Amino acid sequence: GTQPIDTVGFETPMFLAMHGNFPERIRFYVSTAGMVADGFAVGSPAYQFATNAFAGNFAPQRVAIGRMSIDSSKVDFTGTTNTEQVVVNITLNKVVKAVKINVNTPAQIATALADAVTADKATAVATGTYVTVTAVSPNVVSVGKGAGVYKIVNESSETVATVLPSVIAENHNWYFLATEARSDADIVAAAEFAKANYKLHIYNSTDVDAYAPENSAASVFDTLKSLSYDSLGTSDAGADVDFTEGSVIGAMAANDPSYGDSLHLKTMPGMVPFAGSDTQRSNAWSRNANIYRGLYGGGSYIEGKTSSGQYVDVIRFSHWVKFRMEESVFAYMKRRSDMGLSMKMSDEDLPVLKSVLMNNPINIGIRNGGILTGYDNKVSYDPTIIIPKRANIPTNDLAARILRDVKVELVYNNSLHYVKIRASVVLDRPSTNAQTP
Amino acid sequence: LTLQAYDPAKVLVFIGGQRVSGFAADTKIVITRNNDNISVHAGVDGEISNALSRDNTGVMTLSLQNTAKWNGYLAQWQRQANVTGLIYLPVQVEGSQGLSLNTIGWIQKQPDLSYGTEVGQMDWEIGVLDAWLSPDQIQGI
Amino acid sequence: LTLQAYDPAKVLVFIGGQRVSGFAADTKIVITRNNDNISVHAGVDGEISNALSRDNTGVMTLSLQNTAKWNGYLAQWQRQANVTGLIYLPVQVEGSQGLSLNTIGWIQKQPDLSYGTEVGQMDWEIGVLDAWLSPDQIQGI
Amino acid sequence: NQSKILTLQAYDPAKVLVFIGGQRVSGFAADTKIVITRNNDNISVHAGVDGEISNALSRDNTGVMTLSLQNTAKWNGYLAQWQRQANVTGLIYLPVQVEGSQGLSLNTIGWIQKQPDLSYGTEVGQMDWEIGVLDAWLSPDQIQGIA
Amino acid sequence: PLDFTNSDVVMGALTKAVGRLCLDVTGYDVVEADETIPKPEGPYILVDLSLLTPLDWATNEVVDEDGVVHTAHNYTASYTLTAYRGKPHWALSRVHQAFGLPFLREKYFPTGSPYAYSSTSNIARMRVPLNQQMFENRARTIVTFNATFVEKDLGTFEDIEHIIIGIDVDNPSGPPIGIGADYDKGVKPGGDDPGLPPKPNPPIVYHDAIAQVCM
Amino acid sequence: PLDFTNSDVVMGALTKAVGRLCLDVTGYDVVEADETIPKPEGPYILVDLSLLTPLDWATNEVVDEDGVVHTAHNYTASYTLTAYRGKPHWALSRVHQAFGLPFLREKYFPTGSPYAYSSTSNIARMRVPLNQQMFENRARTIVTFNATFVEKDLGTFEDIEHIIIGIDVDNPSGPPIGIGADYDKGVKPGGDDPGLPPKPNPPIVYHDAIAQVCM
Repeated sequence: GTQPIDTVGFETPMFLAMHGNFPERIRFYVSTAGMVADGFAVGSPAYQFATNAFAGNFAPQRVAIGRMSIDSSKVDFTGTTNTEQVVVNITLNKVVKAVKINVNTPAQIATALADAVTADKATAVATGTYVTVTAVSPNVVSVGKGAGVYKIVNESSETVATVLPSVIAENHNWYFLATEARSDADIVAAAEFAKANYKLHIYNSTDVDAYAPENSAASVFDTLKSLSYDSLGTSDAGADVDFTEGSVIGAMAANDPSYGDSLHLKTMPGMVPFAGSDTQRSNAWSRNANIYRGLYGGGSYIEGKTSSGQYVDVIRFSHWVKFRMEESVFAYMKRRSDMGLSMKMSDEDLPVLKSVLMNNPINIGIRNGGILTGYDNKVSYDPTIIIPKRANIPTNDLAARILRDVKVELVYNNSLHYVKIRASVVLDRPSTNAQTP
Repeated sequence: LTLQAYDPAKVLVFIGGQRVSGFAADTKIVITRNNDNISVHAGVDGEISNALSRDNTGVMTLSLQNTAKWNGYLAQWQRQANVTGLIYLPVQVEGSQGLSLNTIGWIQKQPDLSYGTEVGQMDWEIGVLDAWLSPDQIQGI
Repeated sequence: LTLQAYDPAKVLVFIGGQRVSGFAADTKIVITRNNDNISVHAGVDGEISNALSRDNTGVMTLSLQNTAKWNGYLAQWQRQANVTGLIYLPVQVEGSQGLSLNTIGWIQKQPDLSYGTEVGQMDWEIGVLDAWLSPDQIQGI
Repeated sequence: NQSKILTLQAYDPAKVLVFIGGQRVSGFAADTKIVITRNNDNISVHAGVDGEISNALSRDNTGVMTLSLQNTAKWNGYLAQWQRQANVTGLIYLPVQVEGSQGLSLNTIGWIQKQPDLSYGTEVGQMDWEIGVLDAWLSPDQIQGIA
Repeated sequence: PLDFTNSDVVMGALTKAVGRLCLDVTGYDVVEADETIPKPEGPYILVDLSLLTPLDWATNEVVDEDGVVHTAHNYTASYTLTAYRGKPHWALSRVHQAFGLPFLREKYFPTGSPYAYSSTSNIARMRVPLNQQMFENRARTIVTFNATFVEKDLGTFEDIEHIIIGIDVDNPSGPPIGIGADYDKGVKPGGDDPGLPPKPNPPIVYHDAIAQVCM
Repeated sequence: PLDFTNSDVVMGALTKAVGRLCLDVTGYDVVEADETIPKPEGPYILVDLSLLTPLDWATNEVVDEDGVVHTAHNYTASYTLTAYRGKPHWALSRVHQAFGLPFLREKYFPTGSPYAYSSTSNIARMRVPLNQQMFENRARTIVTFNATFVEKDLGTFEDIEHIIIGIDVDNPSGPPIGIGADYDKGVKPGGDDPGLPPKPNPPIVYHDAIAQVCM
């Protein structure tokens, strides 16, 4: 029973964070200041994602944040090295704090972090490589990144495959999908929900099996490849601490698919250039794990392919056409019914759908260049609309008051990615038919 | 297999989304183009070269009885556009058996209104921004 | 709910405040504009741009029997204005079912007067300073 | 073709505003309202015997602006007074501005360069006032999307 | 509930309208052709609906509340008048001029009525022998009226409650992508989402400076 | 196997289409001119196919699978309607307006049908004496319809299986060179020669450089 989104929703991205800062299941913001007011700690996951999303060239106007019941955080130094003042930002019930640990080994740093016991409500529990922070029933705690080399991890009693059906029921006016959980089960559940609700799933992973040799691997990229979904995946080193899905979305949220524009070379502020070697790049390209290569002193995305090998822009264009046609038909049918002139099921009224559909969804694409037109061979690329006649409508469909088998056809006008040249240098230059072929 | 007979009552005109009604007797509409398809340049010795026409506007006449309710709508649309600057509306035509048409267009000139002893007629001039006829409705093309 | 029938006798013309009377048979009046609504400039490659018309004058013909008492009034008004320089008078038209009109205007040219064996006709040319028709009297617009 | 409509809103000539000295001009002629021209081309080319080419940048950017008004217009009076004002007192300059409804604008200072030819006949005449503009760089500011 | 006046009502009332105006102007007595009676005494007029002409294409369509359609057509009805004694030619002429008198028309042809007067034909005076002894004076004319007839349809078609559209986007990177679109009567595309926040109207406050600049 | 509906079917079905619409609108009873019966009781309508006009040159040709040809011609059939009692002029008028009602037409004149309505003539009301006692009310009108008639040929010509062409090339170096050319139904000019090798599509591979130049 998927209800349709509208134009504003087509740009709104949703991030499924863990927190308890508001009672609702979802809220919308137009800047990080509102989230700060709601008690999100600077450097917290949702804050980072919102900053990245607003920091893009094609940034969206509003960002939606979901809620998943939080249980307890973690400040993990395991496997890290630190020779700098470690700092952690903590917000407690609208009270904002800062924590400082000087300089030494990660275990010593973690133990010394237990000093976060003053002016508190909340509790801190060191464990030799990480500190587990747990709040108390009435207290609310937000823990955010600072200057230290550490990653913040959250845990919850819920699961995505059960939280999402609540968020969508609460509100459905959003298109992109993202999550904080990074387990394979959570990622696959998100992909399966998104593919069923016609939403684009995005995710960043740091697993080295993306680099692993093509001969064999068992990474989430490979699982999605096998299942043949459309989730857009990318491999980044800093994903687990920066949630760069926001940066990815910020480079594609605002440009409409009517231009047929792709994602091949767009700069994404906040991302960190890929570091592996050319063999690793070749390996990754096989799994459809897009990378952010740094070239000629700048950063550039690479080829934006989905899990099943298809390009992202074709999928997005098809979805845009779907939503635009839905909206246009609803608008026209509602205007017709505002007057006492409702559209009847007769041959004197049915054809008008041709112009109604030509106007809003299709003609804009033909104008802007996303739809190919012209002549091929013995075929033409012009979009076509076919509508049935009253004689062909089944009596059961007449009784149910439903119209079926309205068909449309188009051609997509893809963009260019690669170029090859055959230059030649010579010290000099060397049949004369001169007859028209 | 029964071949169609030309049904004058199934010739439809949709302007802006609605269907026009209230035509005068005889010709309901007339469609005419403005320019020739190809321009031929002929040399002194007989060499011939052709140029393709890139101006495809047309004109469609619309005969309505002066008591038709659709005169008011066109009069309102005409004056509205002269102020706002938005002049285009979708135009679509159908044929019982004939050549259809589906483009955008605008009201070009105000017809001539005359009053007498019998219900008269008004002939509107609707400009159409493309004038290519289509074989959609031909039974067998 | 009874729909109107076109009543030729309720087509009214008010010039200067009074009502005209004494028309000749057939067409009592005719209203025609002078210029096209929009001017279209078409480029070499097919780009199209439009311009809005800012000259909206029209012309209204008025058929009167040469024995009508209203010929004298128009003849007097015409000569008076040629001397004083005051040429404008209000003009208003109504339709039993049709498009009205309400502007100012002036007598443009002197008609042609001919004498014979039967009561003739004179067709005055009244310029109207705006020619937008109105749906006021349409029953349902 | 409808995919190449160069103007989605009809070009209404009445949107073109002209302000001289801070008052809006009115009472224009039949066909053309204004014309803006330069006097000197942008750069000078000095080509040598063997093909050496070098270019220079101009520093005279003055232009001329023509303003067509019906000879029965009231604004003829304001310009006629202004001429004598400047001839005696020596204050010639006056701000000038133009609004490019769907084109190029202009905003500079100018002065009355010459007075037109006044003619009386059987039809209402016309006047072509020349408002020399000190600097004549057209501005695209009215156009959106200029990156 | 959206009722009207069909053709039968208009057509029958037009005769009586002509009948009353003839009686009220000429002072003669009136009779129709519908049923025959022994010839009255004194001058009198005979009314007949000789002919009726249709106009091909309907001028208006009125849709009932439930969807039924009422169509309106223009017509022209011609009545043949005959005056049988006295000065018949004088009698008919006064009927003609009656249509030019404003107050008299308003009684029987009020503004908005479904019929109107159009024109008149030549009035011919005739002498007819009777019993081979006497010549009787008579006259004849044809008066043409305008009219408008309305009729009601016999049903309606079903409404469009649900629309299903199939879409196929041909592309070169793979096989065509199939995707569908749907519409439902009460399902808004955006649900009831509040949308973006509006730009607030600032409250009305006092200002000291006519024009203030602050950096 | 490629069958159709010849003229006889269309012509006979057009009468019944008119008959049902007259019955379903006016409420009167209907009768044709084909066979005579004692005059019915109550108001009724009489239908007659007075005239039929052809259009000279065929508009379409449909070729059977085996080559037989079916030709289609446009026509125009005129029907004379007469209503005999009650208010006949009212009855005929409602028939005229019926063709403007959408739902009512669809029952009997569905889209794609081989006949359609064109126009109507003036409706004349008449009074006819009977037995020298009474005047009977009547009316008359002519309704013009469009139609299309299809007929099937009586055979076909033989196909062209073999073509022989003689060629003579006059030249100055000697006598004209005679040479022949031939065609056969299944003999391709080139047999089944594969032709030149095609230009291969390179396989899809990974590229490190966006734009690479190699000498």
